[PDB]
Amino acid sequence: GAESHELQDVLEETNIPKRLYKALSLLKKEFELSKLQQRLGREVEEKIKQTHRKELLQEQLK
Amino acid sequence: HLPLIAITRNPVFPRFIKIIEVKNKKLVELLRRKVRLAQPYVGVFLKRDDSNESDVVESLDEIYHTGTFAQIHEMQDLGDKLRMIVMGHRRVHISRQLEMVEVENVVHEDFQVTEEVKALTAEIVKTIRDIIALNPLYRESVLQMMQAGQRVVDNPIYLSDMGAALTGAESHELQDVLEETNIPKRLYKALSLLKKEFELSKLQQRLGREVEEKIKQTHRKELLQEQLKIIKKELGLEKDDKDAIEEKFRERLKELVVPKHVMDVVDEELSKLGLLDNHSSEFNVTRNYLD
Amino acid sequence: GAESHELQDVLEETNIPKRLYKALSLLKKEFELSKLQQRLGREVEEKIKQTHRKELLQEQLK
Amino acid sequence: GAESHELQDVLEETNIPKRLYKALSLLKKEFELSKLQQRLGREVEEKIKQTHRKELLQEQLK
Amino acid sequence: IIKKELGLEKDDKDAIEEKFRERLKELVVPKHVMDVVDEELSKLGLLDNHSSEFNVTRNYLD
Repeated sequence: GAESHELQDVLEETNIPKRLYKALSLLKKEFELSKLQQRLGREVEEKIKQTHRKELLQEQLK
Repeated sequence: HLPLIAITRNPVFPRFIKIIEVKNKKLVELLRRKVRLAQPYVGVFLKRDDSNESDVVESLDEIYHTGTFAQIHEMQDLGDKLRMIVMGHRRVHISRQLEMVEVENVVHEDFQVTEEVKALTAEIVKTIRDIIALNPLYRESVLQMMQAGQRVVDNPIYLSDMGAALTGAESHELQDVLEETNIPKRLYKALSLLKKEFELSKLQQRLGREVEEKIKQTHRKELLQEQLKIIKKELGLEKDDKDAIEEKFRERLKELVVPKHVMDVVDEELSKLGLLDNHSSEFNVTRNYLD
Repeated sequence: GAESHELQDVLEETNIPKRLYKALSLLKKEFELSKLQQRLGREVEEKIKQTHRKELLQEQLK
Repeated sequence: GAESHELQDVLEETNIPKRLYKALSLLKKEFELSKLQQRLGREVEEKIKQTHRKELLQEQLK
Repeated sequence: IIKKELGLEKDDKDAIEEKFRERLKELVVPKHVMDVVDEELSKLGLLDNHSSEFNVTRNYLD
Protein backbone atom coordinates (compact mmCIF):
# COMPACT_ATOMS: atom_id res chain seq x y z
CA GLY A 1 0.00 0.00 0.00
CA ALA A 2 2.97 2.37 -0.15
CA GLU A 3 2.39 5.60 -2.05
CA SER A 4 3.51 5.94 -5.66
CA HIS A 5 6.48 7.96 -4.41
CA GLU A 6 7.81 4.89 -2.60
CA LEU A 7 7.40 2.82 -5.77
CA GLN A 8 9.29 5.47 -7.74
CA ASP A 9 12.07 5.41 -5.14
CA VAL A 10 12.23 1.61 -5.41
CA LEU A 11 12.50 1.94 -9.19
CA GLU A 12 15.34 4.45 -8.74
CA GLU A 13 17.32 1.75 -6.92
CA THR A 14 19.72 -0.12 -9.20
CA ASN A 15 21.32 -2.90 -7.14
CA ILE A 16 19.13 -5.96 -6.64
CA PRO A 17 19.80 -6.06 -2.86
CA LYS A 18 18.92 -2.36 -2.55
CA ARG A 19 15.64 -2.55 -4.47
CA LEU A 20 14.55 -5.81 -2.82
CA TYR A 21 15.43 -4.51 0.65
CA LYS A 22 13.43 -1.33 0.03
CA ALA A 23 10.47 -3.41 -1.16
CA LEU A 24 10.76 -5.61 1.94
CA SER A 25 10.89 -2.53 4.18
CA LEU A 26 7.78 -1.20 2.45
CA LEU A 27 6.06 -4.55 3.06
CA LYS A 28 6.97 -4.35 6.75
CA LYS A 29 5.57 -0.81 6.77
CA GLU A 30 2.35 -2.16 5.25
CA PHE A 31 2.17 -4.69 8.07
CA GLU A 32 2.72 -1.93 10.62
CA LEU A 33 -0.14 0.14 9.18
CA SER A 34 -2.51 -2.83 8.89
CA LYS A 35 -1.70 -4.07 12.40
CA LEU A 36 -2.18 -0.58 13.85
CA GLN A 37 -5.63 -0.36 12.30
CA GLN A 38 -6.46 -3.92 13.40
CA ARG A 39 -5.35 -3.30 17.00
CA LEU A 40 -7.33 -0.07 17.27
CA GLY A 41 -10.39 -1.78 15.81
CA ARG A 42 -10.15 -4.81 18.08
CA GLU A 43 -9.59 -2.73 21.23
CA VAL A 44 -12.55 -0.48 20.45
CA GLU A 45 -14.59 -3.57 19.59
CA GLU A 46 -13.88 -5.16 22.96
CA LYS A 47 -14.83 -1.85 24.58
CA ILE A 48 -18.08 -1.58 22.59
CA LYS A 49 -18.90 -5.18 23.51
CA GLN A 50 -18.35 -4.14 27.13
CA THR A 51 -20.53 -1.04 26.65
CA HIS A 52 -23.42 -3.15 25.35
CA ARG A 53 -22.57 -5.61 28.11
CA LYS A 54 -23.07 -2.86 30.69
CA GLU A 55 -26.71 -2.43 29.72
CA LEU A 56 -26.90 -6.23 29.76
CA LEU A 57 -25.45 -6.22 33.30
CA GLN A 58 -27.99 -3.65 34.44
CA GLU A 59 -30.56 -6.02 32.91
CA GLN A 60 -29.08 -8.93 34.90
CA LEU A 61 -29.26 -6.81 38.06
CA LYS A 62 -32.84 -6.01 37.05
CA HIS B 1 -76.94 -40.57 2.82
CA LEU B 2 -75.74 -38.07 5.43
CA PRO B 3 -75.69 -34.26 5.54
CA LEU B 4 -72.54 -32.65 4.19
CA ILE B 5 -69.95 -31.94 6.87
CA ALA B 6 -69.15 -28.26 7.47
CA ILE B 7 -65.45 -28.03 6.64
CA THR B 8 -65.22 -24.40 7.82
CA ARG B 9 -61.69 -23.64 6.61
CA ASN B 10 -60.29 -27.01 7.74
CA PRO B 11 -58.55 -28.50 4.68
CA VAL B 12 -57.96 -32.26 4.83
CA PHE B 13 -54.96 -33.27 2.75
CA PRO B 14 -54.82 -36.92 1.63
CA ARG B 15 -53.27 -39.26 4.20
CA PHE B 16 -52.98 -36.44 6.73
CA ILE B 17 -54.65 -36.33 10.14
CA LYS B 18 -56.69 -33.16 10.62
CA ILE B 19 -59.02 -31.76 13.28
CA ILE B 20 -62.37 -30.13 12.46
CA GLU B 21 -64.01 -27.93 15.12
CA VAL B 22 -67.32 -26.38 14.03
CA LYS B 23 -68.86 -23.91 16.47
CA ASN B 24 -72.41 -24.93 15.56
CA LYS B 25 -73.73 -27.72 17.78
CA LYS B 26 -76.01 -29.22 15.11
CA LEU B 27 -73.29 -31.65 14.00
CA VAL B 28 -73.20 -32.95 17.59
CA GLU B 29 -76.54 -34.67 17.01
CA LEU B 30 -75.23 -36.26 13.81
CA LEU B 31 -72.07 -37.48 15.55
CA ARG B 32 -74.02 -38.92 18.49
CA ARG B 33 -76.42 -40.64 16.08
CA LYS B 34 -73.57 -42.55 14.40
CA VAL B 35 -72.05 -43.78 17.68
CA ARG B 36 -74.43 -46.75 17.76
CA LEU B 37 -73.15 -47.76 14.32
CA ALA B 38 -70.67 -50.63 14.49
CA GLN B 39 -68.35 -48.91 11.97
CA PRO B 40 -68.68 -45.14 12.45
CA TYR B 41 -67.55 -43.00 9.53
CA VAL B 42 -67.31 -39.32 8.61
CA GLY B 43 -67.44 -37.70 5.18
CA VAL B 44 -64.74 -35.22 4.16
CA PHE B 45 -65.10 -32.76 1.28
CA LEU B 46 -63.71 -29.39 0.16
CA LYS B 47 -65.51 -26.05 -0.03
CA ARG B 48 -65.53 -23.86 -3.13
CA ASP B 49 -64.65 -20.17 -3.41
CA ASP B 50 -66.55 -17.49 -1.48
CA SER B 51 -67.16 -19.54 1.65
CA ASN B 52 -70.59 -18.90 3.17
CA GLU B 53 -72.05 -20.76 6.14
CA SER B 54 -75.61 -19.92 5.09
CA ASP B 55 -75.05 -21.38 1.62
CA VAL B 56 -73.85 -24.63 3.22
CA VAL B 57 -77.26 -25.24 4.79
CA GLU B 58 -79.13 -23.62 1.88
CA SER B 59 -77.51 -25.25 -1.18
CA LEU B 60 -75.49 -28.47 -1.31
CA ASP B 61 -73.75 -27.50 -4.57
CA GLU B 62 -71.22 -25.32 -2.72
CA ILE B 63 -69.35 -28.38 -1.44
CA TYR B 64 -67.16 -29.92 -4.13
CA HIS B 65 -68.34 -33.24 -5.53
CA THR B 66 -64.92 -34.59 -4.54
CA GLY B 67 -64.72 -36.19 -1.11
CA THR B 68 -62.50 -38.31 1.12
CA PHE B 69 -64.36 -41.08 2.93
CA ALA B 70 -62.61 -42.25 6.09
CA GLN B 71 -63.28 -43.96 9.41
CA ILE B 72 -63.80 -42.05 12.66
CA HIS B 73 -61.09 -42.69 15.25
CA GLU B 74 -62.22 -41.54 18.71
CA MET B 75 -63.77 -38.66 20.64
CA GLN B 76 -61.62 -36.31 22.72
CA ASP B 77 -63.63 -33.10 23.31
CA LEU B 78 -60.90 -31.48 25.40
CA GLY B 79 -61.83 -27.80 25.26
CA ASP B 80 -64.80 -27.68 22.89
CA LYS B 81 -67.74 -30.02 22.28
CA LEU B 82 -66.66 -30.88 18.71
CA ARG B 83 -63.14 -32.11 17.91
CA MET B 84 -63.77 -34.33 14.90
CA ILE B 85 -60.72 -36.24 13.66
CA VAL B 86 -60.72 -36.53 9.86
CA MET B 87 -58.20 -38.65 7.95
CA GLY B 88 -57.55 -39.25 4.27
CA HIS B 89 -58.41 -42.89 3.52
CA ARG B 90 -60.50 -43.31 0.34
CA ARG B 91 -60.89 -40.58 -2.26
CA VAL B 92 -64.18 -40.45 -4.17
CA HIS B 93 -65.80 -38.29 -6.85
CA ILE B 94 -69.60 -38.21 -6.88
CA SER B 95 -71.07 -37.86 -10.36
CA ARG B 96 -73.98 -35.75 -9.07
CA GLN B 97 -74.17 -34.86 -5.38
CA LEU B 98 -77.59 -33.32 -6.11
CA GLU B 99 -79.17 -36.76 -6.52
CA MET B 100 -76.62 -41.29 -2.11
CA VAL B 101 -75.02 -43.07 -5.07
CA GLU B 102 -71.22 -43.26 -4.98
CA VAL B 103 -68.46 -45.30 -6.60
CA GLU B 104 -64.77 -45.74 -5.77
CA ASN B 105 -63.60 -44.25 -9.07
CA VAL B 106 -59.95 -44.07 -8.01
CA VAL B 107 -57.67 -43.81 -11.05
CA HIS B 108 -54.04 -44.89 -10.60
CA GLU B 109 -53.09 -45.92 -14.13
CA ASP B 110 -49.39 -46.63 -14.62
CA PHE B 111 -47.16 -47.81 -17.44
CA GLN B 112 -45.92 -51.40 -17.57
CA VAL B 113 -42.29 -50.26 -17.84
CA THR B 114 -41.26 -48.73 -14.50
CA GLU B 115 -37.66 -47.52 -14.67
CA GLU B 116 -38.00 -43.72 -14.95
CA VAL B 117 -41.43 -43.47 -13.28
CA LYS B 118 -39.75 -43.47 -9.86
CA ALA B 119 -36.91 -41.27 -11.15
CA LEU B 120 -39.15 -38.22 -10.73
CA THR B 121 -39.82 -39.41 -7.17
CA ALA B 122 -36.17 -38.77 -6.30
CA GLU B 123 -36.44 -35.19 -7.56
CA ILE B 124 -39.73 -34.71 -5.71
CA VAL B 125 -38.27 -35.91 -2.41
CA LYS B 126 -35.15 -33.79 -2.92
CA THR B 127 -37.33 -30.74 -3.53
CA ILE B 128 -39.43 -31.53 -0.44
CA ARG B 129 -36.25 -31.81 1.63
CA ASP B 130 -35.01 -28.48 0.29
CA ILE B 131 -38.34 -26.80 1.05
CA ILE B 132 -38.52 -28.11 4.61
CA ALA B 133 -34.87 -27.17 5.21
CA LEU B 134 -35.29 -23.60 3.95
CA ASN B 135 -38.97 -23.42 5.02
CA PRO B 136 -39.41 -25.63 8.11
CA LEU B 137 -43.06 -26.63 8.59
CA TYR B 138 -43.01 -30.09 10.20
CA ARG B 139 -40.60 -32.34 12.06
CA GLU B 140 -38.03 -34.33 10.10
CA SER B 141 -38.90 -37.62 11.83
CA VAL B 142 -41.65 -38.25 9.26
CA LEU B 143 -39.12 -38.17 6.42
CA GLN B 144 -36.80 -40.57 8.25
CA MET B 145 -39.70 -42.95 8.96
CA MET B 146 -40.77 -42.87 5.29
CA GLN B 147 -37.59 -43.21 3.21
CA ALA B 148 -37.86 -43.91 -0.51
CA GLY B 149 -35.11 -46.52 -0.23
CA GLN B 150 -36.94 -48.47 2.47
CA ARG B 151 -39.23 -49.91 -0.27
CA VAL B 152 -42.16 -49.73 2.19
CA VAL B 153 -43.93 -47.21 -0.07
CA ASP B 154 -46.75 -49.34 -1.48
CA ASN B 155 -48.74 -46.19 -2.43
CA PRO B 156 -46.51 -43.78 -4.38
CA ILE B 157 -49.59 -41.67 -5.19
CA TYR B 158 -50.29 -41.23 -1.48
CA LEU B 159 -46.63 -40.37 -0.84
CA SER B 160 -46.79 -37.70 -3.55
CA ASP B 161 -50.04 -36.35 -2.09
CA MET B 162 -48.52 -36.09 1.39
CA GLY B 163 -45.41 -34.42 -0.03
CA ALA B 164 -47.54 -31.87 -1.86
CA ALA B 165 -49.60 -31.35 1.30
CA LEU B 166 -46.67 -29.35 2.69
CA THR B 167 -47.44 -26.76 0.00
CA GLY B 168 -49.03 -23.54 1.21
CA ALA B 169 -51.03 -23.24 -2.00
CA GLU B 170 -54.63 -22.09 -1.83
CA SER B 171 -57.37 -24.71 -1.74
CA HIS B 172 -58.21 -23.71 -5.32
CA GLU B 173 -54.80 -25.01 -6.41
CA LEU B 174 -55.47 -28.29 -4.58
CA GLN B 175 -58.83 -28.58 -6.35
CA ASP B 176 -57.12 -27.96 -9.70
CA VAL B 177 -54.57 -30.66 -8.89
CA LEU B 178 -57.36 -33.07 -7.98
CA GLU B 179 -59.17 -32.34 -11.25
CA GLU B 180 -56.14 -33.70 -13.11
CA THR B 181 -56.55 -37.38 -13.97
CA ASN B 182 -53.25 -38.21 -15.68
CA ILE B 183 -50.47 -39.01 -13.21
CA PRO B 184 -47.76 -36.87 -14.92
CA LYS B 185 -50.05 -33.83 -15.01
CA ARG B 186 -50.82 -33.97 -11.28
CA LEU B 187 -47.20 -34.65 -10.31
CA TYR B 188 -45.90 -31.71 -12.36
CA LYS B 189 -48.60 -29.37 -11.04
CA ALA B 190 -47.78 -30.42 -7.47
CA LEU B 191 -44.08 -29.64 -7.71
CA SER B 192 -44.59 -26.29 -9.45
CA LEU B 193 -47.14 -25.25 -6.83
CA LEU B 194 -44.65 -26.23 -4.12
CA LYS B 195 -42.00 -23.93 -5.56
CA LYS B 196 -44.48 -21.03 -5.70
CA GLU B 197 -45.54 -21.50 -2.07
CA PHE B 198 -41.91 -21.61 -0.99
CA GLU B 199 -41.25 -18.33 -2.80
CA LEU B 200 -44.05 -16.60 -0.89
CA SER B 201 -42.98 -18.00 2.49
CA LYS B 202 -39.35 -17.03 1.91
CA LEU B 203 -40.47 -13.49 1.06
CA GLN B 204 -42.20 -13.19 4.43
CA GLN B 205 -39.15 -14.58 6.27
CA ARG B 206 -36.73 -12.48 4.21
CA LEU B 207 -38.20 -9.17 5.31
CA GLY B 208 -37.75 -10.14 8.95
CA ARG B 209 -34.12 -11.15 8.51
CA GLU B 210 -33.41 -8.16 6.25
CA VAL B 211 -34.40 -5.76 9.04
CA GLU B 212 -31.68 -7.35 11.17
CA GLU B 213 -29.19 -7.02 8.32
CA LYS B 214 -29.85 -3.27 8.01
CA ILE B 215 -29.58 -2.83 11.78
CA LYS B 216 -26.25 -4.67 11.79
CA GLN B 217 -24.97 -2.55 8.89
CA THR B 218 -25.97 0.66 10.69
CA HIS B 219 -24.33 -0.53 13.90
CA ARG B 220 -21.20 -1.49 11.92
CA LYS B 221 -20.87 1.89 10.21
CA GLU B 222 -21.40 3.43 13.63
CA LEU B 223 -18.79 1.01 15.02
CA LEU B 224 -16.12 2.17 12.58
CA GLN B 225 -17.19 5.71 13.42
CA GLU B 226 -16.79 4.73 17.08
CA GLN B 227 -13.25 3.48 16.44
CA LEU B 228 -12.19 6.77 14.89
CA LYS B 229 -14.26 8.53 17.56
CA ILE B 230 -12.40 6.73 20.36
CA ILE B 231 -9.12 7.82 18.80
CA LYS B 232 -10.66 11.31 18.72
CA LYS B 233 -11.96 10.98 22.29
CA GLU B 234 -8.35 10.55 23.30
CA LEU B 235 -7.26 13.19 20.77
CA GLY B 236 -10.01 15.43 19.40
CA LEU B 237 -12.48 15.51 22.27
CA GLU B 238 -9.27 15.55 24.38
CA LYS B 239 -11.11 13.72 27.20
CA ASP B 240 -11.52 17.27 28.55
CA ASP B 241 -14.84 18.36 30.04
CA LYS B 242 -13.87 22.04 29.78
CA ASP B 243 -15.73 24.09 27.14
CA ALA B 244 -18.71 21.74 27.60
CA ILE B 245 -22.11 22.95 28.75
CA GLU B 246 -21.42 21.83 32.33
CA GLU B 247 -18.00 23.46 32.60
CA LYS B 248 -18.97 26.42 30.40
CA PHE B 249 -21.78 27.37 32.79
CA ARG B 250 -19.57 26.60 35.79
CA GLU B 251 -17.01 29.14 34.56
CA ARG B 252 -19.81 31.55 33.63
CA LEU B 253 -21.03 31.47 37.25
CA LYS B 254 -17.46 31.32 38.61
CA GLU B 255 -16.96 35.10 38.66
CA LEU B 256 -20.28 35.95 40.37
CA VAL B 257 -20.68 36.46 44.11
CA VAL B 258 -23.36 33.79 44.31
CA PRO B 259 -25.70 32.56 47.09
CA LYS B 260 -25.91 28.90 48.18
CA HIS B 261 -29.50 27.94 47.36
CA VAL B 262 -28.77 28.78 43.73
CA MET B 263 -25.62 26.66 43.98
CA ASP B 264 -27.50 23.55 45.13
CA VAL B 265 -30.19 24.15 42.50
CA VAL B 266 -27.49 24.43 39.83
CA ASP B 267 -25.81 21.26 41.11
CA GLU B 268 -29.11 19.39 40.84
CA GLU B 269 -29.69 20.81 37.35
CA LEU B 270 -26.20 19.78 36.23
CA SER B 271 -26.70 16.28 37.66
CA LYS B 272 -29.90 16.01 35.63
CA LEU B 273 -28.19 17.38 32.52
CA GLY B 274 -25.46 14.76 32.81
CA LEU B 275 -28.10 12.08 33.38
CA LEU B 276 -30.36 13.52 30.66
CA ASP B 277 -29.53 12.53 27.09
CA ASN B 278 -28.69 15.49 24.87
CA HIS B 279 -31.37 14.87 22.23
CA SER B 280 -34.32 14.69 24.63
CA SER B 281 -36.64 17.67 24.88
CA GLU B 282 -36.28 17.55 28.66
CA PHE B 283 -32.55 18.10 28.10
CA ASN B 284 -33.28 21.19 25.99
CA VAL B 285 -35.63 22.59 28.65
CA THR B 286 -33.02 21.94 31.34
CA ARG B 287 -30.35 23.64 29.23
CA ASN B 288 -32.54 26.71 28.67
CA TYR B 289 -33.35 26.93 32.38
CA LEU B 290 -29.66 26.65 33.23
CA ASP B 291 -28.80 29.38 30.72
CA GLY C 1 -31.42 -39.15 -18.05
CA ALA C 2 -31.96 -42.16 -20.30
CA GLU C 3 -33.23 -45.45 -18.91
CA SER C 4 -30.95 -48.25 -17.76
CA HIS C 5 -32.31 -50.19 -20.73
CA GLU C 6 -31.04 -47.40 -22.99
CA LEU C 7 -27.59 -47.65 -21.39
CA GLN C 8 -27.62 -51.43 -21.89
CA ASP C 9 -28.57 -50.95 -25.55
CA VAL C 10 -25.73 -48.44 -25.96
CA LEU C 11 -23.32 -50.97 -24.43
CA GLU C 12 -24.63 -53.62 -26.84
CA GLU C 13 -23.27 -51.57 -29.75
CA THR C 14 -19.71 -52.52 -30.72
CA ASN C 15 -18.50 -50.15 -33.44
CA ILE C 16 -17.31 -46.81 -32.08
CA PRO C 17 -19.28 -44.75 -34.66
CA LYS C 18 -22.42 -46.80 -33.99
CA ARG C 19 -22.28 -46.28 -30.22
CA LEU C 20 -21.45 -42.60 -30.73
CA TYR C 21 -24.48 -42.16 -32.99
CA LYS C 22 -26.71 -44.03 -30.54
CA ALA C 23 -25.50 -41.83 -27.68
CA LEU C 24 -26.12 -38.72 -29.78
CA SER C 25 -29.63 -39.94 -30.60
CA LEU C 26 -30.31 -40.58 -26.90
CA LEU C 27 -29.03 -37.08 -26.10
CA LYS C 28 -31.30 -35.63 -28.78
CA LYS C 29 -34.32 -37.49 -27.40
CA GLU C 30 -33.57 -36.43 -23.82
CA PHE C 31 -33.04 -32.81 -24.89
CA GLU C 32 -36.31 -32.85 -26.84
CA LEU C 33 -38.18 -34.24 -23.83
CA SER C 34 -36.60 -31.65 -21.52
CA LYS C 35 -37.41 -28.84 -23.96
CA LEU C 36 -41.03 -29.99 -24.24
CA GLN C 37 -41.31 -30.16 -20.45
CA GLN C 38 -39.76 -26.69 -20.09
CA ARG C 39 -42.08 -25.21 -22.73
CA LEU C 40 -45.12 -26.74 -21.03
CA GLY C 41 -43.87 -25.38 -17.72
CA ARG C 42 -43.45 -21.91 -19.20
CA GLU C 43 -46.94 -22.03 -20.72
CA VAL C 44 -48.50 -23.11 -17.41
CA GLU C 45 -46.50 -20.47 -15.54
CA GLU C 46 -47.87 -17.87 -17.95
CA LYS C 47 -51.40 -19.21 -17.43
CA ILE C 48 -50.99 -18.89 -13.66
CA LYS C 49 -49.44 -15.47 -14.28
CA GLN C 50 -52.80 -14.47 -15.76
CA THR C 51 -53.71 -14.07 -12.09
CA HIS C 52 -53.81 -10.30 -11.73
CA ARG C 53 -51.03 -8.51 -9.88
CA LYS C 54 -53.83 -7.25 -7.63
CA GLU C 55 -53.62 -10.70 -6.03
CA LEU C 56 -49.93 -10.16 -5.27
CA LEU C 57 -50.68 -6.71 -3.86
CA GLN C 58 -53.43 -8.20 -1.68
CA GLU C 59 -51.01 -10.88 -0.49
CA GLN C 60 -48.52 -8.17 0.48
CA LEU C 61 -51.32 -6.30 2.26
CA LYS C 62 -52.27 -9.42 4.23
CA GLY D 1 -15.30 -24.12 45.05
CA ALA D 2 -16.14 -24.46 48.75
CA GLU D 3 -14.43 -22.00 51.07
CA SER D 4 -11.38 -23.01 53.09
CA HIS D 5 -13.59 -23.19 56.19
CA GLU D 6 -15.61 -26.01 54.61
CA LEU D 7 -12.40 -27.85 53.72
CA GLN D 8 -11.17 -27.50 57.30
CA ASP D 9 -14.50 -28.82 58.59
CA VAL D 10 -14.21 -31.80 56.24
CA LEU D 11 -10.67 -32.42 57.50
CA GLU D 12 -11.93 -32.35 61.09
CA GLU D 13 -14.25 -35.24 60.23
CA THR D 14 -12.61 -38.62 60.84
CA ASN D 15 -15.15 -41.15 59.54
CA ILE D 16 -14.64 -41.89 55.85
CA PRO D 17 -18.41 -41.95 55.09
CA LYS D 18 -18.87 -38.62 56.89
CA ARG D 19 -16.16 -36.84 54.90
CA LEU D 20 -17.38 -38.44 51.66
CA TYR D 21 -20.92 -37.20 52.35
CA LYS D 22 -19.61 -33.73 53.21
CA ALA D 23 -17.63 -33.62 49.95
CA LEU D 24 -20.73 -34.70 48.02
CA SER D 25 -22.77 -31.99 49.77
CA LEU D 26 -20.17 -29.35 48.88
CA LEU D 27 -20.24 -30.57 45.27
CA LYS D 28 -24.04 -30.29 45.27
CA LYS D 29 -23.85 -26.76 46.69
CA GLU D 30 -21.41 -25.67 43.99
CA PHE D 31 -23.57 -27.40 41.37
CA GLU D 32 -26.68 -25.55 42.53
CA LEU D 33 -24.91 -22.19 42.43
CA SER D 34 -23.40 -22.87 38.99
CA LYS D 35 -26.71 -24.09 37.56
CA LEU D 36 -28.46 -20.97 38.87
CA GLN D 37 -25.78 -18.78 37.30
CA GLN D 38 -26.06 -20.53 33.94
CA ARG D 39 -29.87 -20.41 33.98
CA LEU D 40 -29.90 -16.69 34.81
CA GLY D 41 -27.32 -15.98 32.11
CA ARG D 42 -29.27 -17.83 29.44
CA GLU D 43 -32.51 -16.17 30.56
CA VAL D 44 -30.97 -12.71 30.29
CA GLU D 45 -29.42 -13.51 26.91
CA GLU D 46 -32.82 -14.72 25.69
CA LYS D 47 -34.42 -11.52 27.00
CA ILE D 48 -31.88 -9.35 25.16
CA LYS D 49 -32.37 -11.35 21.96
CA GLN D 50 -36.12 -10.89 22.42
CA THR D 51 -35.54 -7.16 22.90
CA HIS D 52 -33.68 -6.99 19.58
CA ARG D 53 -36.45 -9.03 17.95
CA LYS D 54 -38.97 -6.66 19.55
CA GLU D 55 -37.17 -3.75 17.89
CA LEU D 56 -37.48 -5.62 14.59
CA LEU D 57 -41.17 -6.30 15.25
CA GLN D 58 -41.67 -2.63 16.15
CA GLU D 59 -40.22 -1.72 12.76
CA GLN D 60 -42.69 -4.20 11.28
CA LEU D 61 -45.41 -2.49 13.33
CA LYS D 62 -44.38 0.84 11.80
CA ILE E 1 -4.54 8.69 10.13
CA ILE E 2 -6.57 11.19 12.15
CA LYS E 3 -7.28 13.45 9.18
CA LYS E 4 -8.12 10.52 6.89
CA GLU E 5 -10.56 9.22 9.51
CA LEU E 6 -12.12 12.68 9.80
CA GLY E 7 -12.45 12.85 6.02
CA LEU E 8 -14.13 9.44 5.79
CA GLU E 9 -16.81 10.43 8.33
CA LYS E 10 -16.77 14.15 7.53
CA ASP E 11 -20.49 14.27 6.69
CA ASP E 12 -22.97 13.99 9.56
CA LYS E 13 -25.68 13.05 7.03
CA ASP E 14 -25.35 11.72 3.50
CA ALA E 15 -25.87 14.40 0.82
CA ILE E 16 -27.48 16.67 3.46
CA GLU E 17 -24.72 17.94 5.77
CA GLU E 18 -22.51 19.07 2.88
CA LYS E 19 -25.49 20.54 1.01
CA PHE E 20 -26.56 22.61 4.01
CA ARG E 21 -22.97 23.66 4.74
CA GLU E 22 -22.50 24.93 1.18
CA ARG E 23 -25.89 26.65 1.44
CA LEU E 24 -24.62 28.36 4.61
CA LYS E 25 -21.32 29.26 2.92
CA GLU E 26 -22.79 32.24 1.07
CA LEU E 27 -24.38 33.49 4.32
CA VAL E 28 -22.77 36.21 6.43
CA VAL E 29 -24.40 34.64 9.43
CA PRO E 30 -24.32 35.11 13.24
CA LYS E 31 -22.27 32.86 15.49
CA HIS E 32 -25.25 31.76 17.60
CA VAL E 33 -27.01 29.98 14.75
CA MET E 34 -23.69 28.47 13.65
CA ASP E 35 -23.19 26.82 17.04
CA VAL E 36 -26.85 25.75 17.16
CA VAL E 37 -26.53 24.21 13.69
CA ASP E 38 -23.27 22.47 14.63
CA GLU E 39 -24.94 20.90 17.67
CA GLU E 40 -28.00 19.94 15.61
CA LEU E 41 -25.85 18.36 12.89
CA SER E 42 -23.81 16.44 15.47
CA LYS E 43 -27.08 15.06 16.83
CA LEU E 44 -28.22 14.38 13.25
CA GLY E 45 -25.11 12.31 12.58
CA LEU E 46 -25.58 10.51 15.89
CA LEU E 47 -29.17 9.67 14.93
CA ASP E 48 -30.17 7.34 12.10
CA ASN E 49 -31.68 8.41 8.80
CA HIS E 50 -35.30 7.26 9.23
CA SER E 51 -36.06 8.28 12.83
CA SER E 52 -39.13 10.45 13.32
CA GLU E 53 -37.16 12.76 15.61
CA PHE E 54 -34.51 12.76 12.88
CA ASN E 55 -37.22 13.78 10.41
CA VAL E 56 -38.32 16.67 12.63
CA THR E 57 -34.70 17.75 13.06
CA ARG E 58 -34.22 17.62 9.28
CA ASN E 59 -37.32 19.75 8.70
CA TYR E 60 -36.12 22.26 11.29
CA LEU E 61 -32.70 22.37 9.62
CA ASP E 62 -34.32 22.96 6.23
